Amino acid sequence: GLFGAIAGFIEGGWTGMVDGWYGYHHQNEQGSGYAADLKSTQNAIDGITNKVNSVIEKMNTQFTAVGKEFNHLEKRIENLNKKVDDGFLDIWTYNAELLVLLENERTLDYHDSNVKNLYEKVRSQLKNNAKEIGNGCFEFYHKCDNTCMESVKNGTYDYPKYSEEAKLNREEIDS
Amino acid sequence: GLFGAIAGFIEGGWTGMVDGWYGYHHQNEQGSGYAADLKSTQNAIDGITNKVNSVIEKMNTQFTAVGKEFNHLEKRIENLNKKVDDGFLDIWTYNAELLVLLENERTLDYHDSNVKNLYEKVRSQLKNNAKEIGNGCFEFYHKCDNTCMESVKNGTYDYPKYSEEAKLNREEIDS
Amino acid sequence: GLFGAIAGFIEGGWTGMVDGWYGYHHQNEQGSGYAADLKSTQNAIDGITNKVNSVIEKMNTQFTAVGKEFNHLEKRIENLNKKVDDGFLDIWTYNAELLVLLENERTLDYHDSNVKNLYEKVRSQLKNNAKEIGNGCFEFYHKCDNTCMESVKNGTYDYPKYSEEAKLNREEIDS
Amino acid sequence: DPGDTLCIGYHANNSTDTVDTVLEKNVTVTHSVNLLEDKHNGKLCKLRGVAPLHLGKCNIAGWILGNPECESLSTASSWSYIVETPSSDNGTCYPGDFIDYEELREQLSSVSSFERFEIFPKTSSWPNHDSNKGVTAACPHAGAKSFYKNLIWLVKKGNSYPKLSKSYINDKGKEVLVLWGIHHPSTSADQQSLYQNADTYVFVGGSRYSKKFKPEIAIRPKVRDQEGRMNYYWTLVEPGDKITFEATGNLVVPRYAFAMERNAGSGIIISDTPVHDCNTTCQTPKGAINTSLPFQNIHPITIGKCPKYVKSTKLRLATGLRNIPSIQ
Amino acid sequence: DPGDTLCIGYHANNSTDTVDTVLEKNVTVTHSVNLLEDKHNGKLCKLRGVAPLHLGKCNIAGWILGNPECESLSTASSWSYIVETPSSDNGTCYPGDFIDYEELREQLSSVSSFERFEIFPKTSSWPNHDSNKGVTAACPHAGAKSFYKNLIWLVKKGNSYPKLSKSYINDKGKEVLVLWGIHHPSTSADQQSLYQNADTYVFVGGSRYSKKFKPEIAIRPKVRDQEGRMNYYWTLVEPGDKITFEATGNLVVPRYAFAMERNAGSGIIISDTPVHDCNTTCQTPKGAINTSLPFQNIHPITIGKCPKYVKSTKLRLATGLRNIPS
Amino acid sequence: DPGDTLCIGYHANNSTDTVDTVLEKNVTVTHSVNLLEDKHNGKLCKLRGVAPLHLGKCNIAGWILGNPECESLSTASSWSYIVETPSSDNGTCYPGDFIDYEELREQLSSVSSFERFEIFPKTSSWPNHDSNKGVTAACPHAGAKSFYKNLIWLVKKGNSYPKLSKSYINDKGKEVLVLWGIHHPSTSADQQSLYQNADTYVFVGGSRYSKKFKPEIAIRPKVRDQEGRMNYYWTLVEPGDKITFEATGNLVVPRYAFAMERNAGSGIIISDTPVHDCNTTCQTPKGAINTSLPFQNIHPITIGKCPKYVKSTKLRLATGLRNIPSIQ
Ligand SMILES: *[C@@H]1O[C@H](CO)[C@@H](O[C@@H]2O[C@H](CO)[C@@H](O[C@@H]3O[C@H](CO)[C@@H](O)[C@H](O)[C@@H]3O)[C@H](O)[C@H]2NC(C)=O)[C@H](O)[C@H]1NC(C)=O
Ligand SMILES: *[C@@H]1O[C@H](CO)[C@@H](O[C@@H]2O[C@H](CO)[C@@H](O)[C@H](O)[C@H]2NC(C)=O)[C@H](O)[C@H]1NC(C)=O
Ligand SMILES: *[C@@H]1O[C@H](CO)[C@@H](O)[C@H](O)[C@H]1NC(C)=O
Ligand SMILES: *[C@@H]1O[C@H](CO)[C@@H](O)[C@H](O)[C@H]1NC(C)=O
Ligand SMILES: *[C@@H]1O[C@H](CO)[C@@H](O)[C@H](O)[C@H]1NC(C)=O
Ligand SMILES: *[C@@H]1O[C@H](CO)[C@@H](O)[C@H](O)[C@H]1NC(C)=O
Ligand SMILES: *[C@@H]1O[C@H](CO)[C@@H](O)[C@H](O)[C@H]1NC(C)=O
Ligand SMILES: *[C@@H]1O[C@H](CO)[C@@H](O)[C@H](O)[C@H]1NC(C)=O
Ligand SMILES: *[C@@H]1O[C@H](CO)[C@@H](O)[C@H](O)[C@H]1NC(C)=O
Repeated sequence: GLFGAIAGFIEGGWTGMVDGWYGYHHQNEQGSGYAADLKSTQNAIDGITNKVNSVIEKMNTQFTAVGKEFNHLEKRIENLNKKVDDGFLDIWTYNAELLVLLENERTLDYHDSNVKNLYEKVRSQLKNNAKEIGNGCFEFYHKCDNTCMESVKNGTYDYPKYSEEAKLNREEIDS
Repeated sequence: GLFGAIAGFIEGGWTGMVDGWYGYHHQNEQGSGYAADLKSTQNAIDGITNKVNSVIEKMNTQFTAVGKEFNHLEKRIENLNKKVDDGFLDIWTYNAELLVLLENERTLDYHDSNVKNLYEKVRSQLKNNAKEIGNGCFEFYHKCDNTCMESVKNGTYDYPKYSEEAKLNREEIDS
Repeated sequence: GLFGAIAGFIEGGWTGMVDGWYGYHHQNEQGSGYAADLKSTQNAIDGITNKVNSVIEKMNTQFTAVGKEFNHLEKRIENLNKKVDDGFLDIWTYNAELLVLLENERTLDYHDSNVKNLYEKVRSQLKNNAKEIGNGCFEFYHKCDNTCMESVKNGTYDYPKYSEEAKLNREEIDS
Repeated sequence: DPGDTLCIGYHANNSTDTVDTVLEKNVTVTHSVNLLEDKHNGKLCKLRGVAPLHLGKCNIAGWILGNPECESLSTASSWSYIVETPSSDNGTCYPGDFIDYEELREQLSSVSSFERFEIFPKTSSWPNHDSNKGVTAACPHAGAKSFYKNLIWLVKKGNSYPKLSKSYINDKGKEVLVLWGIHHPSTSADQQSLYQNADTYVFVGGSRYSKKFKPEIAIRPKVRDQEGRMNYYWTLVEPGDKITFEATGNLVVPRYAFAMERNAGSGIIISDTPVHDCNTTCQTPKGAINTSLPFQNIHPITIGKCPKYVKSTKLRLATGLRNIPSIQ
Repeated sequence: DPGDTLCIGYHANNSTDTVDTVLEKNVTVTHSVNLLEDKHNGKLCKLRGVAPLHLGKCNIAGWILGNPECESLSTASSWSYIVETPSSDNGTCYPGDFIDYEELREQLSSVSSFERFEIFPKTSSWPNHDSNKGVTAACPHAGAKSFYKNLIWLVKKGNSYPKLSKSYINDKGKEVLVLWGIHHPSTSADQQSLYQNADTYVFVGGSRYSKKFKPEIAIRPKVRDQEGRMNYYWTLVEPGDKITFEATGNLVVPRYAFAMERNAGSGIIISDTPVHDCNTTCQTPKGAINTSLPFQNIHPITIGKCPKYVKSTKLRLATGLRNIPS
Repeated sequence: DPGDTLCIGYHANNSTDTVDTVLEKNVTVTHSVNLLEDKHNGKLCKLRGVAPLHLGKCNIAGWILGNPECESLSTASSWSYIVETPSSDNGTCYPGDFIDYEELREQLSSVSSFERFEIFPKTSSWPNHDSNKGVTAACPHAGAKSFYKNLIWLVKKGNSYPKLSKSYINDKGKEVLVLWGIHHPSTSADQQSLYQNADTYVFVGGSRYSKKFKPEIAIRPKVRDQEGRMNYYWTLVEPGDKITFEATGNLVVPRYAFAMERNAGSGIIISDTPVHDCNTTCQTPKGAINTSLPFQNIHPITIGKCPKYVKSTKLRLATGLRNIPSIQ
């Protein structure tokens, strides 16, 4: 979309990830699997929940009876009554249709930004200890085990701990 | 404007490129020329065409004759007719003016994303085989002939083909 | 926010910086000090000021006597008057509340975009002459004095001038 | 090179829900909600927990005057709205004009208290006039000639119609609705056959009301086998106020009044939709609406706190991501 | 390194069109479209393909009554809206009050069927009453004293003004418009000079209509050399219904009635705009609007499916990119 | 590296201002503005610089007719809008029905010129009629039986009430407001006791106005010790136009007329809010509003160029950054 993450450099979604909106896919000697980042998914969930409630709860209407009765000699004010009702319908129809046409575009771009940020968070947490193979994936220059993987998902990746191992592996591969 | 591509790190636009909205300018020993990215250009054209139709084709108005005539003894309801007409005028004038302001800013930012993401496409495709010389341009560390230029555009750039050549070219000037 | 700069990779703001919205914090042998970017901040001032005036000054109202008086046998037109009054009230209240909700975050995303662009502006200048230590900060590989600091703030950093010095310190650090 | 991988991606499901944006249409999304309310229960429920006044065979004119067919309809002390049916032709059986009929219907659309009482008891109020022969063929009841229940057609007793002057004082403590009628016979021979005196006048007087009627005698086309006409009039009496009726003929004196307490201006629904025992907070002719959505397309003519009416057919607001389960 | 270069850029042209945004003003763009319709053809066109009714010199009151200057009643025709002019002054030549004039204008604004027929023929319905001397000096017809084309002023035939009772049943199968009038002279001598009896009454009654008219004799300031007044009335008769006229004097009996079928409530345009042969879906006093744009500023008083009226002078919407040559 | 630092950051301060977004609420921002005008000066001020007309204890009906408790105000020169009070009781002291009261108030709301002159002088216009005893106990003036200041109750001069016929032509060149009354006595004895004639009539006629009145005699309920009623009428006279009065009794002849020029339609404020020396362009019963904001929440009833009324209580529009001065 507007950020190029959803349907962008990450071409498709993960039907195998079911616990959240945005998340991770890892692979090591101990196996693989799909896991959703809890904080970012909940951030979108809370924001989108506020998005729906803002549109609905800002509508506050009072008791109103639209029905009006006029006789054969009150046609002029009868047509004025229709002009009021037709005018109100035209305004509300135009606003309601364009409101959804607008906030849906905002909603999709909101998810697009969230995916982009999550990639940037991991990218500016591993630095040169991993290689950007593309499609929103990282290949580790060192060996990232289950403890290492959970650190990345917890935002507590110890770069200097694995940097020396990545230093040797990178140099030998880049020979 | 919001992503910094248009009127940003690409300061000006090309008046020579008329076959689209976004595109490329190449130069090698064979020659130069402007070519528009028909893929990204068509996406913006379809979206903007829908954008104009969305605003226009949501105006669902009925038959209505605004003209009302009141006698000299009906001044009160005559004012009510003008209050309705003035109120409808104020509502539509305010909404129409602000709607134009909203979507004009959205349209410009939408174009900014397309230019930014097009640059991101090539930057993530060439990788280190080319040098980012700024102003939305790349300088190849190898002989990129006409066939090579077409590969980047119709994105099929064979990075491994020139990877070893660009590796030696990069180090030679590094002396 | 939406661009990940504010409350993102720059976790917090600077209380000390009081001469603008976005700026820098340098520190060298001579000393340190907060200093706001006088171009981006002024540009943001113009946009937000134009934003407030666009919402305020697009409203165009005329002289109008909202109140009406009706007798004991004019209840029907009296109720029509309230339907016009309440209907106009419901339309404006819904638009006003949602207009503030829509523009408030758009302003917040606008500030988020401006901060990130400023980081990209400096990053595109220093290139490999500086090391991105994160949290919105750069560490120079060479000696950057007060005159050198102003060149970056002026957008005229001379990369070729300090390239050789940064080249020596970069690879000496590697060993 | 050891090989371990970590990837970042977005969720996808089997949902085919589509939404529209300003730049794209029919965009498949993972999760979405509907902002448009298009569901109604098809029943006429009770606004504010108050059952409506269903008239059925009659309209408001017949119910308030007491047209024979408009017998026990609800009785009932209060209503949130009045419901007529599209075929309810049992109103004013004797032809005439109902004055300020639409205004009275709006005024009666919702009341808090409602009490019908014998303002002028038939057994004592009219000893000098004939209160029994005042029936007509235009107002049948089980075939026999009858008249409005709440009104009495006073005619000459013997061949004498003495000057009439009876008054009422509002001791109820609420506003009292008083309705009367003025008869306009076809021929002056019919005028003498009914009220003896050939030149009569009718006066109604309150602290706020003062108007005097003069019968207009002429032959009109036969409407319900009647060449005469009978206009109907109504007014409200403030508590503690006196209303005076003075006439020498052609006056349809009231027999029953209505001590009521009014509400804010409600509406009147003309629909065949059945009335069931359900509460609701919004009402439409097609049925009641029970929703918290901000928009609806069921019916523009709503009564109560209701979502704004829109021409929209589908307002699908996206909440999830762009569903991309496979890549071609 | 042969210095081969590939660059990414965007379009630019000679477009000088400027669009305002929430944050910036002007902002020259390459491609834009105007959402506001600000031009009109300056013509009054056929709305819904149906031509309007241009009374021209006359107004509605004169046209329906049949004032001598109001041409004729055309033929069995129809119209989509009524066109008057600011100079249209020929109306009720004899001073009086057209009762419910505003309401009748709205009802007559647009009809799909119309026909004028002589409900009461002049020389075969009023034998006992004079139907030739009922003219006045305030209603000239090419100089001579005359009266309305569709109305007859009945006076005593020498000295005989007996009771009148003439009825009509609506056999046309459509609604019939019946218009009459009541004459109120200045002095009772004028009352005797016209209707013999000084104490007359008029009764008009249909199935629904029931009202009895009494004349008022008093001296009023002269308007077009008339101290008396003549009010005009009208009503609609359902098909298969009888309307009764009963008067002993001071009645202006109808001559030509109108059988018609009414459209939905349309408007009346009062402007000097010429009428030409053209089709439109939106009509305004300034001219016609042939556009699909949702907004307009030509005129707030529109007729038909029309764009919303706004005070905006320009609502140009950005579609292309920011034009940044040089 | 010879460590040197350059960072990029954003402003923060001690602001506690909170704004709301569609995705977030209670967002503390550095700077913000309030788009909703929520305060007024609490005074009734002068729209377009022209001071309003305040009637105090009197209403428009009492002020336009000249009730004895009225006319103590500052007469009239010109005004932008009319002010009454929640207790403006003193109006038509004699019970009756003021014809087209509501329509007249709309016309009188704003005037450019307004001068009162004696259209029919008392001394030299009614020689055969007694313009001295036309007072009533229902309109006291400090305990003395008085009458409306601008109207004269003409009665018989002993035993003579001839056919009155007086006319006036609009020489002022402006619009002239003329008001007159018709008395409806209780008993027929009261008819001769005041006008010496049994069957009377009243006629008023201009170039456009023409209507005749027949008195309606009947006993109404006592209102301020009055069983009779007096309906008041009004009209406007075009410049250079004759207005003709012709009555044989039961006519309350005009005494004071008003030459005036009407502005565009204005409003009428009914509040206890005091009046001061301030201009304002927006006026509400609560007070005057001087703002350039597009929305307000003071009062739905406004006169003049005013912000649109909303039910909102807070429209805080964010203008600065998100305020994050301390990272926990
Ligand atoms: C100006 O307004 C006052 C009211 O604020 C008028 O005086 C009040 O008149 C009423 C009505 O006559 C009195 O109340 C009751 O009247 C009835 C008769 O309708 C009687 O039965 C009751 O005993 C009682 O009097 C009220 O007492 C009286 N006085 C006050 C101080 O309110 C006053 O007449 C008005 N003046 C003019 C010139 O219009
Ligand atoms: C109640 O309504 C019915 C019509 O729905 C009335 O009966 C009709 O009387 C008219 C008189 O013109 C006849 O044309 C119809 O054939 C009658 N329809 C019937 C009997 O079904 C009826 O009189 C009305 N009122 C009362 C009091 O009975
Ligand atoms: C995860 O990160 C938090 C701080 O965000 C830290 O307190 C915690 O120890 C980390 N590890 C685990 C296993 O929770
Ligand atoms: C162009 O791209 C398409 C789609 O990936 C590919 O099939 C084709 O071979 C490419 N051709 C060239 C000449 O790059
Ligand atoms: C600052 O930048 C401006 C604009 O590019 C340039 O003219 C000027 O020479 C620069 N000055 C310094 C001291 O960098
Ligand atoms: C998707 O599959 C689930 C079961 O996994 C089922 O409940 C749901 O109805 C399906 N929806 C669609 C749209 O296929
Ligand atoms: C409606 O609400 C009232 C509130 O008192 C309650 O007593 C009643 O049971 C409810 N009835 C229905 C049908 O919901
Ligand atoms: C742009 O140039 C073309 C070709 O000369 C011309 O037709 C067109 O009008 C120009 N547009 C402008 C000047 O806005
Ligand atoms: C209102 O403004 C006028 C000038 O338009 C001035 O003469 C007058 O004194 C002002 N009234 C105030 C400030 O109360």
